[PDB]
Amino acid sequence: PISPIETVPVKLKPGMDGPKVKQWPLTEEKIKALVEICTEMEKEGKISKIGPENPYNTPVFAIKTKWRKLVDFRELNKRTQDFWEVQLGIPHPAGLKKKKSVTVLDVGDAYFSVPLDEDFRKYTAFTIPSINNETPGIRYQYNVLPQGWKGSPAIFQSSMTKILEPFRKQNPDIVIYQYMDDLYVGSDLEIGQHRTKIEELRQHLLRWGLTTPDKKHQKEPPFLWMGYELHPDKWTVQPIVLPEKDSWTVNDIQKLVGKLNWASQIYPGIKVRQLCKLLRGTKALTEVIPLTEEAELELAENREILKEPVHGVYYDPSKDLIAEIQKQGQGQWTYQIYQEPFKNLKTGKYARMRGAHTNDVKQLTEAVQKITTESIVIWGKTPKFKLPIQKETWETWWTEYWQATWIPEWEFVNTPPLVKLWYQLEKEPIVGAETFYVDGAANRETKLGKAGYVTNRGRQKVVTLTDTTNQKTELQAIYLALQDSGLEVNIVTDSQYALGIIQAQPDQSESELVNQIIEQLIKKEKVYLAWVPAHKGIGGNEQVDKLVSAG
Amino acid sequence: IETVPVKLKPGMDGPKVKQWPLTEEKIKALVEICTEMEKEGKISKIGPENPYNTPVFAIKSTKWRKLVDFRELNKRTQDFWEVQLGIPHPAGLKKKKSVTVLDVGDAYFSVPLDEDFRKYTAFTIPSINNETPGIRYQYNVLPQGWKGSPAIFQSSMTKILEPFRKQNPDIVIYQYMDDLYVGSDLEIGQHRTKIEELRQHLLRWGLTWMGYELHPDKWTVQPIVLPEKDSWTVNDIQKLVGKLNWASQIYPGIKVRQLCKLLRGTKALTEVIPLTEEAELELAENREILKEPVHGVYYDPSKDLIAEIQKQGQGQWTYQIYQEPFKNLKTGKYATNDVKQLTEAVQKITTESIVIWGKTPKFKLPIQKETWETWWTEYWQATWIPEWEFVNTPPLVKLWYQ
Ligand SMILES: N#Cc1cc(Cl)cc(Oc2c(Br)ccc(Cc3n[nH]c4nnccc34)c2F)c1
Repeated sequence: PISPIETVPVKLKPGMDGPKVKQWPLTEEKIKALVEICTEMEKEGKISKIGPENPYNTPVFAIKTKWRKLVDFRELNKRTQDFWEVQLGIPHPAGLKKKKSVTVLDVGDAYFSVPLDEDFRKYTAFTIPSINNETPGIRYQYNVLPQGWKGSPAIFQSSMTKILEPFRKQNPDIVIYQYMDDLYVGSDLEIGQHRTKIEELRQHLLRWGLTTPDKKHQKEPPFLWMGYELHPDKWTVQPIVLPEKDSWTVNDIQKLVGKLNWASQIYPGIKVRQLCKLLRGTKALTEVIPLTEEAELELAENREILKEPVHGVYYDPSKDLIAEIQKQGQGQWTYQIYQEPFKNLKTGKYARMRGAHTNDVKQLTEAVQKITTESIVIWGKTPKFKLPIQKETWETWWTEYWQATWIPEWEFVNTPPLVKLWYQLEKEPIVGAETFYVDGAANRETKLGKAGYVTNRGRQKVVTLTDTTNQKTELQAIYLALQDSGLEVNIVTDSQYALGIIQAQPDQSESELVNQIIEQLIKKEKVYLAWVPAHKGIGGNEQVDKLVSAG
Repeated sequence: IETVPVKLKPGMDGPKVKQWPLTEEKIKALVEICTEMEKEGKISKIGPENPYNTPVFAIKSTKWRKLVDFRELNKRTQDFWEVQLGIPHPAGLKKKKSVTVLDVGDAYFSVPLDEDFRKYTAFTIPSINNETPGIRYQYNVLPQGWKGSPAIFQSSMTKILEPFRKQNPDIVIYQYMDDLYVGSDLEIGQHRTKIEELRQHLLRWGLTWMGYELHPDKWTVQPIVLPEKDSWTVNDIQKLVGKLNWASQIYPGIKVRQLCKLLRGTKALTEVIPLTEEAELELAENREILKEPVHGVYYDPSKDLIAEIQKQGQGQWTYQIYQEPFKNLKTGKYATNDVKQLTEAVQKITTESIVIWGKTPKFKLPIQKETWETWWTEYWQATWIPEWEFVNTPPLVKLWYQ
């Protein structure tokens, strides 16, 4: 059928005329196949023969023992208006409410069962050429949504929405998920009440030009859908096999990481860090990469996690979501969401770096934010968090940090490793502590550098660096002062950059230097750090600047 | 009442902005509201042949309210509402004893929108777990939050306020977006009596972090403040020289020569050090300068205002407004969680900016983008939304503003 639903009015882009692309002469077999395909479509209303006046054209091709007609709408697609996006996202199984009964209906010949705007049809002209293009071709235009045309997915979707609208109003507690050509229908009715409700949906649909499978042809649970398996009271990902290989190519590791990432939605504790490090990053597709011992270790832990099947549960909207997070080594976080303790709706991981330098409190906060968003998307509400950080540690951090930082309702859970701050900077100068005035200067052309200090105890020192930056020497200067220092020390720098880094209490860095500084800061008992304006002739700063600039 | 033709520039296309995820209770609030508006003819369902989108939110009392974020449409339509139909901003409003803000956005819903412009007002109510495609609508009438609405309605607003202005020639009334700003020098009881009077006028045409009234004649600069100390350590003078070095960039006449002389060469930070007569004069003459506004900085109407905010701890926030960096037009401060406090400060600073300049600043916000974007509508009460971006506060600038 072709739906009686009214059409969507459709334009070309403001300054553009329709396509006039020249039909290449075609093999005899292809011409014959097309004539046969088009004759049958013509008799169903899909296409219509058109006059000679129509100036537009789009190339047709035929490929194979059935022949298929391919229309190349590349040019028309460039010329047709933009449409609104089909979807903001895709359903997640963890967001599904368990139903007593659920049916899958796929619409048959979806696009060809929906009419095209009459004012737009002319732009869809194509020509079956005559043998050796000696005589005028047979000319057609579409009356329905063509396959491969930019507007077809959106216009179809909105046709189904309109059509479904009345049926939803009369049956407000039947769940209908729309996804491409598919309709997924769920109720809490007894088998027979549902079967009957489905029949009147099917009939309502058939009245609007849309055919659907019979009860004899309908799929049975479990549904294999979009890489998931959807059972009556659980869901999981479709089976994952991790290849065993002597030699791993770049291609093989990428596919592995993709699979692991997919599995991470329900299998807890999946890790991918050491395998991703192998992919940085110059290497050919079929080039073999030897597995480091760390990648090997990580692969083996993943295999244990995947050895036995794990399932997820469905959503019950009359209970809170609870989200728990664990630190799984450095940079890596893992989480689980459940409503009843340890029946997970879903699982996931977070293992990112916002910035070159960070700490665990900042990473945990970021992980909470990611999870919070994900939850709003899947369930329309925020979970309650259970976090491996003491309330006191968190209070101490957020009250003193310069960013606004907030996390919604949470409780401490003693699941080590616990998140903590590994050092703390003094709020005041330390009495009876040596003050180091530090400085760094690097020549812009030679990229040579000098890092040093002068102190109130009379000490002095300067070291020499090669291919540094001014940034690097200011850090190098601070590391010197920490190295040559007692357990208590005051440090005066004129680098805002270094002060910024250290004040945020990093415990992790992309920088080797910064990680060396962090080692030292942890060992110290007290550190006070102060900043002064450079070149303003401030005692101490003036002096280190001297020995440091010499070069 | 027939429509004013609206235009974009020849070569700007309408907004195509993503809808942020919404919670179930707000989604439900929005479909109650939008079901009503459609019944009333204010909006209509649209089809996929409209490629535009503007984000929508639900805000608050206990009454839910629709807030459409027309920030992109406003930018893309600035020639219309600013140069073609601009509402002149009065310089006297900031001089008044009391300014009251009244919501008048209900006025627009009675005035039909140019049918060729309607498509650019498209918005989407999203669905939980992407169950349904979710509900697309466009406006048939002047929408709230679009700056073209007051622009178009000012002719009718002028009729409405005409007797009241005539009868009260020393009260200033300014329309910014969906609100009227009403200033007088009257005593506060008489002021509130005149507000009630104005409400009655508006009522005959179908109508209606801050406090009850604003009090802008009492608005001040937060002076960069130098401590007075019993005793000065080296650290202390360093901190002082830092503050003064940075203030010397803003204020003509700042000096530090004398104070730097104190810091000889490689002392302990804790070491107390005597305060000289020249150092003390310089210090005292700096204080006088910092009491006054910045000499040389003026509002340029052809430039964007920017606002910077620092988290100062203990529920305290500081802020600066300027057009050229660190050339402050205004500075101030605001005082249960960080995001809530921050949103309150943004709304306070925006309101001040509307009253003083007739425009909003672009904010530099010391917060993670995703956190702000998750949480802000949870506390937002205004009917406009300023432009913002997300920033790391330099740790020193916080120090210099207290
Ligand atoms: N294929 C498929 C498919 C995909 C989706 Cl996203 C949903 C779907 O239908 C369901 C609906 Br509608 C609503 C709930 C569930 C989960 C479920 N509840 N009871 C079931 N019995 N059998 C299978 C799945 C379910 C569904 F699978 C089927």
